[PDB]
Amino acid sequence: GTFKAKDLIVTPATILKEKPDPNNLVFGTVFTDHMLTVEWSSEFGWEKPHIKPLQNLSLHPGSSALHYAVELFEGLKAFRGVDNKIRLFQPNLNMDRMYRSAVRATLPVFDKEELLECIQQLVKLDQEWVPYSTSASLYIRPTFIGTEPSLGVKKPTKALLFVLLSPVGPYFSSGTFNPVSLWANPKYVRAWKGGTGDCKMGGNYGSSLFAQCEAVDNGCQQVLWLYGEDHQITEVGTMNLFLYWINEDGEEELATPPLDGIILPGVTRRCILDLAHQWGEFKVSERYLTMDDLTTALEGNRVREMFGSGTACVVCPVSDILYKGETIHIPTMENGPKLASRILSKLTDIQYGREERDWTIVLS
Amino acid sequence: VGTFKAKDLIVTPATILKEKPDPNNLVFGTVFTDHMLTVEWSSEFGWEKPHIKPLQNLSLHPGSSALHYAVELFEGLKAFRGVDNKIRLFQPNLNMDRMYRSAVRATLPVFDKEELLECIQQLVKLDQEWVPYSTSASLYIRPTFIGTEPSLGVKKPTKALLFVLLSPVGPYFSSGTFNPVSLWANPKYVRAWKGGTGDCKMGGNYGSSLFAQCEAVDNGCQQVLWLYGEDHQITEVGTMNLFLYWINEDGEEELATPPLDGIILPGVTRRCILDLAHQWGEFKVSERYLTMDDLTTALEGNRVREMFGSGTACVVCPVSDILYKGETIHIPTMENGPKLASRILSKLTDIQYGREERDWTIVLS
Ligand SMILES: COc1cc(C#N)c(Oc2ccccc2C)cc1-n1c(=O)cc(C(F)(F)F)[nH]c1=O
Ligand SMILES: COc1cc(C#N)c(Oc2ccccc2C)cc1-n1c(=O)cc(C(F)(F)F)[nH]c1=O
Ligand SMILES: *Cc1c(COP(=O)(O)O)cnc(C)c1O
Ligand SMILES: *Cc1c(COP(=O)(O)O)cnc(C)c1O
Ligand SMILES: [Mg+2]
Repeated sequence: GTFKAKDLIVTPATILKEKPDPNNLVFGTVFTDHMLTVEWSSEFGWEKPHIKPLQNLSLHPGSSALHYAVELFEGLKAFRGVDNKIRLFQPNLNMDRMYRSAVRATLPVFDKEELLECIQQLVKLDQEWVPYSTSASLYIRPTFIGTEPSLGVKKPTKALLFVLLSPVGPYFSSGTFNPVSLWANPKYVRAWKGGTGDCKMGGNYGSSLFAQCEAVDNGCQQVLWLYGEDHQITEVGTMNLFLYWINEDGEEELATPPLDGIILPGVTRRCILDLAHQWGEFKVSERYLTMDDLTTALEGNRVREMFGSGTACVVCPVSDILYKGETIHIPTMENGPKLASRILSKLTDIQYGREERDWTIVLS
Repeated sequence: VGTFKAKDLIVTPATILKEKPDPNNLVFGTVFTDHMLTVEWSSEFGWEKPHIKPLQNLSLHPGSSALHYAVELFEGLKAFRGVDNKIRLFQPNLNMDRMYRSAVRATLPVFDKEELLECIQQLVKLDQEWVPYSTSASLYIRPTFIGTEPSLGVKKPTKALLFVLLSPVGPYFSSGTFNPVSLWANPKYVRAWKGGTGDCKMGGNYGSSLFAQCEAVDNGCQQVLWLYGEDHQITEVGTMNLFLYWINEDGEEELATPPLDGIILPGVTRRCILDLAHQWGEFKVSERYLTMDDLTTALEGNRVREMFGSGTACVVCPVSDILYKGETIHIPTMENGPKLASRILSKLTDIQYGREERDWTIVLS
């Protein structure tokens, strides 16, 4: 079986909370009035979906989510356009990616069309939480947990699928660009060949916290995740990594690591490669990039810009990488940053409906 | 930093008691006792007083970091009702040690190991009639530690809960004897990597394994043989450590197990077996790399005697077969006694059930 949006039971909150200051926002700390919940059991399958007041979950302390990280999540955004139509951005890709993660977690499958419809009804009810700001958005957090009251390492026979909404302001409180410093220690690895690094499964992030703490203790805002003997640069924290440079053949190139199973195939990532290919003003390469490739390129003044991209931060310029004690300067902000800005402009124009696109859907 | 103290334990006993299960009919980790331990932590005030209270649901904010970013770890140790009807813990200080190290690596707050162990004893004491009346059953102790930070921010939690569940579990196998396991060996999946958390009981290590185990069962196998690297190193038999008893390449009688290089869980059983092996001094004992090629080369030379798993789950679990590159590879474990596997099971079980005294066991308070 599968749950249907048609069967939605709606319990509106009787008291509505004060909306947050659209600038004065700590990320994922403010929650809207309503949540979606759908119960699943092996015995009866999917219960009817519920839109109800944000509340605590009552979970058996043996729930597999708390013991064996039988859990996954998504992140997508709703944007209030210049025309004051609320839009989702490639939401079908987030549904697709969430379904694949469920199968790989052995959580029960669901109808992707129906979840997306339930998400729209939730956003619609809470639409005034979609900020009145051209640099803020509503974060949508679909979450899926095993609630199997059993310590047996097994496919769960009980689960909960729920969706939270959280209004998130501009990544940096100037709303322009505040370049990130990166901590690069090969001692830690986010993901590996034959792992789950290409899925948003909770286990990928729990092992990262110690590295992020270590980043903050050496001044940096994010981890540069290194992989393999040659120290490949994979991901800028929770974001895909782009390098804009003169390559080894002396060519202008936008370069990003390939989707080889250790990389999260970000929606932003694919969009930026599409844009880059469409413009055809420089070479676009899904290729391996090492710290040696980077420092060799830096000594030749061949590096122009480095930036992260994810739902978190559409474009996040990198200014510095801490590596083997020394601080390595990336001249991103000294070069405009021309490409980073052109990309942020185009994605933002699309997200906020300043131009039409296949990538956006107007809210039901 | 600080710690909760056992001296400050607030006890709320259940007014209504659940019926104990048949010791001969126990499904693993499915039955729970009457009481649980809970201790709240905040970065603002530190550790609250510890509570022993009726088993209940946890009330968690749906933004709790445990549910989103696997900010969670656990332990597993057993209480055994001995032949003398004294309840014993087995190496519980090693479980506390491993749980402290996991906490640090998860960025959860540290606690006093002595104090947790004392609180666990008070919980088991209260619920001691749940420790089964059976020489092949036990009480499973599940210390669990979760981030409850109501924030989607990927960060160190400023709110956490440490709780302990008790669950009476029967023998690993219905028969109560050796039922040799078939192993599914697919290099497509990797449990753990260098610079990962595979040497900790952090929840993230286990979630990725379920799909592999389902695939194991779908090809008739009972467990996954976890392979690592281009040489296909044999690391772990499911959630158990892996031992190989054989004539090595130098023609020496050897007990071999993968080294603690960061991808292996340092099991309490593993530690105990290496100590026993070293103490007996009857053969070479090597923490070394073992590949499928090392194994099949040794099999073609009739150099393999026994292969077995070890964990709290299954003290000793003989391996009969490995499915690898579409063929079924026979391990002559059961054709060789299994003499070593039996000697180990005898010793650990005699200790767990108080049939002999040792430094490894502690009598319940
Ligand atoms: C403003 O920061 C963020 C905004 C968003 C959004 N939307 C975000 O989305 C995610 C993407 C992947 C997995 C989980 C999440 C919550 C992450 C962050 N974020 C963190 O949560 C944590 C750090 C770190 F620096 F602490 F690592 N960095 C960060 O960008
Ligand atoms: C009775 O079975 C078990 C008993 C115990 C104990 N005590 C155990 O200990 C653990 C060790 C590491 C993480 C989690 C646990 C619960 C595992 C299993 N167990 C499973 O739960 C599942 C399979 C499976 F691979 F077959 F699925 N194997 C198994 O040993
Ligand atoms: C979420 C995430 C990204 C970005 O993917 P988007 O779909 O663009 O948000 C990148 N890397 C990791 C590790 C992530 O978790
Ligand atoms: C728990 C566990 C073991 C066994 O360790 P013990 O402390 O002896 O129970 C082995 N491998 C993994 C992956 C484990 O989680
Ligand atoms: Mg349909």
